[PDB]
Amino acid sequence: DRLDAALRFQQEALNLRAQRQEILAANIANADTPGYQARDIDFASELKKVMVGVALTLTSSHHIPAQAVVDLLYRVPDQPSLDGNTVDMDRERTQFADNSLKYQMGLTVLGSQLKGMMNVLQG
Amino acid sequence: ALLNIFDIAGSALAAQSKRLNVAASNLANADSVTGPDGQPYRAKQVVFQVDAAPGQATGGVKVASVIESQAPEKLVYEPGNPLADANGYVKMPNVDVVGEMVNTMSASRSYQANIEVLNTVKSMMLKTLTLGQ
Amino acid sequence: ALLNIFDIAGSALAAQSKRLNVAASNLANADSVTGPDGQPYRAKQVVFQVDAAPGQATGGVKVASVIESQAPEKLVYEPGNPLADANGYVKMPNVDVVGEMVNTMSASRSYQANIEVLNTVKSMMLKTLTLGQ
Amino acid sequence: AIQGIEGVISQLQATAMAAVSFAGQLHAALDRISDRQAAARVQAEKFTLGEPGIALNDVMADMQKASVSMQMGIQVRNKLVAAYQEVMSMQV
Amino acid sequence: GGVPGALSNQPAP
Amino acid sequence: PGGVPGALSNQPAPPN
Amino acid sequence: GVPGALSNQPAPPNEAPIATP
Amino acid sequence: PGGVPGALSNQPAPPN
Amino acid sequence: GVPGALSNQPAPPNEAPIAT
Repeated sequence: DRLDAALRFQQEALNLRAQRQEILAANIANADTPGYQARDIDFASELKKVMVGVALTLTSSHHIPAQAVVDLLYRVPDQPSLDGNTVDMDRERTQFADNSLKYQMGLTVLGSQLKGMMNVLQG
Repeated sequence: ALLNIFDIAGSALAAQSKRLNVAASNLANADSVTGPDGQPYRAKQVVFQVDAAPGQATGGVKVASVIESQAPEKLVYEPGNPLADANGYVKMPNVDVVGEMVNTMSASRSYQANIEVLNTVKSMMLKTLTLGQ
Repeated sequence: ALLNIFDIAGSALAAQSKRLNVAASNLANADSVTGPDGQPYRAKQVVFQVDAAPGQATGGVKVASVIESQAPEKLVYEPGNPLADANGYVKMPNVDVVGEMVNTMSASRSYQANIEVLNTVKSMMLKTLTLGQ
Repeated sequence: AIQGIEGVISQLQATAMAAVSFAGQLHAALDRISDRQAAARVQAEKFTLGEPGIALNDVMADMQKASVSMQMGIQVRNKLVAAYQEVMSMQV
Repeated sequence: GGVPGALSNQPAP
Repeated sequence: PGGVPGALSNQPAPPN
Repeated sequence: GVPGALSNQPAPPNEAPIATP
Repeated sequence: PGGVPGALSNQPAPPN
Repeated sequence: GVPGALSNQPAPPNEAPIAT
């Protein structure tokens, strides 16, 4: 559908921001686990990958339709801890706040596009 | 990735955290006679550089490396110690106490100032996004 | 001519953002000692001018250039640090912390005021578009 | 076409001897509005991409301007349709 | 120009 | 002619 | 390289011995 | 398999 | 002039010297 193509980029950006938000909050929650590595995703490359499948064929009514079913990069440690935990509070707190801001911005842009498509139709 | 203000203030927070860590490690090892190898502890220093990504305009703070201080190591006459030299002077670290407390206080106040800057900017950030809607 | 308010307030927002960024960069490097070239960090400040071409009555605001702040470099007596002077006078930036914090607060407030101007102007443009209907 | 080029040379001869419209204006307005909207969208996608130099202020202001331009186009279309309906209602 | 805005993406790309 | 906004131009400047 | 970057490799374990091995 | 957090795992102890 | 009123002549440049 053409409607999907217009809203594909913002939807994928919003979903990627939510996933990275979950990853950052997991990094915050597991700050005290000894031996836990701080993981993160490269937002731009994954957004390229998602932006850049074959529903199985249903011959009749009984035939069952096809059933549907990111890469994590390690953060470079800054300070060496003794328990092997590489999670840094300041870095991930700033990243968490930034991801929240960008999620809000994506919501704003997507809502503006939908509202414009709506006022085009209203009449 | 980060917004420019976010990157600058977060780099400031990380740099102040590194300076505080160096000060705390020095204050812990103030009375250490030996390391893991048989050499005296040397007071560490952290050097702040400006991470001027553009040409001379702005930039946060980065830390190139943690250097080891070059000051006369304290000599204490203990000939019975296995680490005493021919003359018998064991080497104690050059960690000064007053300087490290002053460094801890200064690092804490810079950390809090950068935190306040981020907190102030944050409201404007969230209020920017209401311009479109 | 309500459309020109878009340009005026957008220029004002950009200029205040640049001023806030410069102030934050100065604040985050108050404790720096070295630059990328080895020179001490010099506190920098923006220059505000009326964004009016010759013959234009009143416009927004624009950042002409970024200039080094005029203040004596803060001398620190540390002739043990690898960076030093002939007499051990380490040069530290002349950042006045209170001034930078007040500048950040002022920039944020002016930014928010310009956002309000833009919001009410857009509301009026919509209402004008609903003139006869 | 070969005959099409013949016609072009014929019209050139016509110009030699001899020696924009409302639909065109509406098409120009639609193209301008669409180009503004596409520019704002592209800048927004570039900002979401993380590329340096793109400020959130400019993105938000350009989205605002694009929305205003879209609303202007909608109002012009509404009136134009109303006027056409009024003209077609005339009894001859 | 020479100074990037506070609300701009990290100049460092 | 504009000038530096805020702290620098609102603190008592040197005479010359 | 820079502290806070992204790499595809986990950091080596953080061992701190008390004596030289 | 993370271990004890905080004090116990942040003290220098010989490996066993 | 009454503050907040309108005048066609600009206000003079103000200065705050330290020593007269």
